[PDB]
Amino acid sequence: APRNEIEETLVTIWQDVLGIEKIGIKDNFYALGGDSIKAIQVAARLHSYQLKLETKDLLKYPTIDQLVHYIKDSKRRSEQGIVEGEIGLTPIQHWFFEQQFTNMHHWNQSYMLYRPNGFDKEILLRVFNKIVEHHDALRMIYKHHNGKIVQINRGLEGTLFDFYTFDLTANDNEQQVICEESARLQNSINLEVGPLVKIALFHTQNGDHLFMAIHHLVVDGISWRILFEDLATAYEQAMHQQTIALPEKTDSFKDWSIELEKYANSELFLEEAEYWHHLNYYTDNVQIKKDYVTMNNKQKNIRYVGMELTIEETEKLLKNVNKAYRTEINDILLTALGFALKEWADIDKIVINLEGHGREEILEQMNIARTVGWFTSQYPVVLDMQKSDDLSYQIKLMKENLRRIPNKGIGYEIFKYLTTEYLRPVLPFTLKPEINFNYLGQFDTDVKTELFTRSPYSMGNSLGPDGKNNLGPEGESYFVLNINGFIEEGKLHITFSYNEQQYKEDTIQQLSRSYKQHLLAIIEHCVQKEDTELTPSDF
Repeated sequence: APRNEIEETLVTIWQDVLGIEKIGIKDNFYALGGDSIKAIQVAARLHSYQLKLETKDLLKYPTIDQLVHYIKDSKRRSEQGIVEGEIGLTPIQHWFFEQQFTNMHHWNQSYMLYRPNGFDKEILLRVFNKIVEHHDALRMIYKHHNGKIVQINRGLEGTLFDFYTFDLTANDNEQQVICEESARLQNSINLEVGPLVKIALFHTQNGDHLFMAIHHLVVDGISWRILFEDLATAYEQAMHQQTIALPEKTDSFKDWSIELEKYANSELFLEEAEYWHHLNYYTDNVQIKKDYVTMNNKQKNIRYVGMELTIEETEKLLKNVNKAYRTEINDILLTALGFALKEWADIDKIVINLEGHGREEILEQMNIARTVGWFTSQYPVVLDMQKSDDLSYQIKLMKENLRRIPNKGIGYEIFKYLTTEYLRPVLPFTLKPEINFNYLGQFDTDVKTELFTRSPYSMGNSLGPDGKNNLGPEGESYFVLNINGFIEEGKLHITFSYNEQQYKEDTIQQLSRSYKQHLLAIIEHCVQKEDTELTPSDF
């Protein structure tokens, strides 16, 4: 496509994705609050103009004036039709079934949106019809054959979502009723027959609240943003009596899984095994002390402590911190975690599980930037606290740590679950970190639209481990500390999820307060340091 046209297209897209009214072509993507997920959103939006962005290029060329040259014409179309057939499990799906959770049909994410002027339920039914047609993985079922799990993408058959309507206009205990009724949706998924999508519409005095629960096997944080965008688009089309029409599909979860399994056994990938040998040298097996001795920890006993930053502090973190060492947000949040764990438990070395969005550019001819599915990656990161005091050293060390492996560590569970046994490198696949870390990113641009906003009846973070009714209460917890971060209403929230039987709340409160203090110190340090890097350090 023409340069000047590509420039105008990028300006439009960046303004929409970053939520900024006017963006100039020399404005820096990350200074404007861009991040890894917003880069994927840009790629998704470009796909609809038949343009292609390699998201790694945004890091290298972070202004429109630079980046325009690296935007390419799409040289291929993804499946636009109804995807059907068996699909191989992807690594986090193998992880899921390996856990053999009690009542594993109850293991969901959820969200609730709010429209003061109400939703038209007949329109919503048409919209969700289109959504489950368009986003094929939502139609998945999971069967048993020869004792082995078989994942199948249904076509347009059976029921693809359940939809319930509740008139609460004469209730004055709306919050309680919403929790009770939505909990019954959350625990009613049947993985073998479907649907995996459960929707409730709550009519109240202050307007309508739209609750959605989706089994985690077919969704993730990026996917929810895609669904919110298409809900808003479809609803607006229908409410104005226009034909419902969504953006072109990117590559199917089916096609992705096929190519991923091939990648898992490719020589180019196997060659990366040496980058993982460092894990074999973590033998300290550091176990954190608990307040109480306990066994068989279940979700019903999980609680959390939360910290938050101010809007002003969060703006610094999102717009004026990464420029110091050319970091991404995980570099900063994990450097804080290291300091906090050292102060809190006198820990000098510990392994954590790091979650990521998993939408890495590992496959040439694939584009999953607008695909709904569970793409999350996870891998072990060893935090090493040596210096202290030399923040420059500790930040640069953590940056090096997270770049010691390719593609943000997506390869670890690919090796673990997909690579054929003979070819599999000898890594410590038995490693089970006690601490999980997941930063989910920014949502305000996704959830606060012209059509709807966040529901005041939402309790906590519904996309995290503490989301109310998300997880079967009798299911086993699998982390001692489950640390989740996200931006909501302009503020960073970090939550520390723990087992009530394992720790006193005060003990976790201590960790959380320490984490905030170290994070604020790191933010202030980085704000002071100017951007002077010439060339990168990424893997």
